[PDB]
Amino acid sequence: AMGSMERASLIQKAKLAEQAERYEDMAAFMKGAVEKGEELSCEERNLLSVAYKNVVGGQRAAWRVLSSIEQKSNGPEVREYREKVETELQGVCDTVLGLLDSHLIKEAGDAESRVFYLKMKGDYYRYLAEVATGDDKKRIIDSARSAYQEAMDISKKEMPPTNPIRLGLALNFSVFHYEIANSPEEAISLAKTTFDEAMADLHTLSEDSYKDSTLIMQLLRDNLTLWT
Amino acid sequence: AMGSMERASLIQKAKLAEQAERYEDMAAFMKGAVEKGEELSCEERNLLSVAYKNVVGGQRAAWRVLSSIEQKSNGPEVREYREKVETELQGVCDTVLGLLDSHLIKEAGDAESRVFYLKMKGDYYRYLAEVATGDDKKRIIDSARSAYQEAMDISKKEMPPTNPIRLGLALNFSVFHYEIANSPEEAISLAKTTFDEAMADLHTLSEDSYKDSTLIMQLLRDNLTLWT
Amino acid sequence: AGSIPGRRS
Amino acid sequence: AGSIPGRRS
Ligand SMILES: *Cc1ccc(S(=O)(=O)N2CCNC(=O)C2)cc1
Ligand SMILES: *Cc1ccc(S(=O)(=O)N2CCNC(=O)C2)cc1
Ligand SMILES: [Cl-]
Ligand SMILES: [Cl-]
Repeated sequence: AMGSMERASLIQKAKLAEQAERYEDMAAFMKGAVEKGEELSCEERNLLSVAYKNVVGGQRAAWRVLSSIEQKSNGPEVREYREKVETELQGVCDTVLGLLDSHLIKEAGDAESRVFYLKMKGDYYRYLAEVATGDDKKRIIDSARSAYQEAMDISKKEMPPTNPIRLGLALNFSVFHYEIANSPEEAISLAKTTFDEAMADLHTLSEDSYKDSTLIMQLLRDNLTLWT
Repeated sequence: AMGSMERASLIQKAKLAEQAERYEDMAAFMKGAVEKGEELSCEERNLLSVAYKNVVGGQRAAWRVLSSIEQKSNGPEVREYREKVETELQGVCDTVLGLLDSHLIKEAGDAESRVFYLKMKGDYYRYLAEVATGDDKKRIIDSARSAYQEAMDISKKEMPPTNPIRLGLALNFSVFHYEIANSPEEAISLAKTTFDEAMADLHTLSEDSYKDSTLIMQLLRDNLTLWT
Repeated sequence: AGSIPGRRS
Repeated sequence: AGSIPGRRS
């Protein structure tokens, strides 16, 4: 779709689409930018992630509304429309996963980029798992777990415990344990250890880095308060 | 697109899409329902209007963000992307206008339905006028004015001054005068006369009708406070 | 200047 | 339980 537009113009337009709250456009611009074949900078990776998180976030919210109505009802219309939204959501997750597999992850050698993309891979398999039913659920769950675990292993070797990507990875992997894997104790353990190890490293940070890390720490604490 | 789905199923799905905040889907379901060729009930007319007002409202908000960035900048990217959003917006307005012309207005004989559709026609020409430049602007402005004026003439003959559609028509025609036609004094006059004539008819209303009419009266007052 | 929001049935 | 909102650059 975007093959005739310059990479730099796609990135420029993704930033404008964010300002305009046009997240489907933003995601299509950033897909086009990935498909140019070059690696993404830190800022570009964040544009890609913001675009798709907004698109899939709206789909997930709609799927949950429809699934709730369908469960209460238990004609074909509610199920048919939940299925339509579900298929669209799955298609977006498959598109993101396909960008990561062709070829963002394999070309990502620095820890910052490789962890970022593996966290994305865990997230989009987790969104697939949210709507999956049965044994399909099992293999999809294991794919999320494996991506998050590889990201965790790299992050713990290569990043300080306050790094925001390391923190957000741990947060989202703890949500995976709590909400998807039926492992609330593993979720609580991971959130507590992550919080405590970040706290002990705050003294090393500038004022601005302190603000970035403490914001995500508060999200870990907010989950611990809900879970305990 | 929706030719194979039953009318009643399209209406059912439009209501689900509203609950899910899936307004593009809602608009496509209600377009499909209109294209079945039957007249719309009061509730169905409101579903059609809500769906398109949400779709075009998001487009207008994005167009204004982009137009503001473009004006401040005065490469081709901001203009190109504003043009893309503008063309999409125009296409949605043309789709709504085409439903009204084929064949909702001509089949609408009761005052309630005919006024409702003529107000819509004025609104969607007004949204076209917001993005139009030059003499195109003039004919588009006159098309909005003519639709609103015909709706006004019917409403004043056939509806009480507290009727919510009559009130919302007058509100939106006053915005047309203020924002599009460069006639602020006509806007203020219309809003004041509409408010005063509704106030004098409130005594005739039930508690629930009173609440419906006074809500729109407050919108007229809010504009008068901003304009005076 | 506000028109009818018109965005909720 | 909240994940990273992740919706604003
Ligand atoms: C998954 C995730 C982790 C951290 C963040 S963030 O700290 O809000 N931030 C976004 C902007 N640029 C960054 O490097 C990190 C968001 C998502
Ligand atoms: C254009 C317009 C006028 C009035 C309304 S409303 O009073 O909010 N209402 C919507 C629900 N059903 C109605 O008949 C009127 C909205 C838009
Ligand atoms: Cl590399
Ligand atoms: Cl008729």
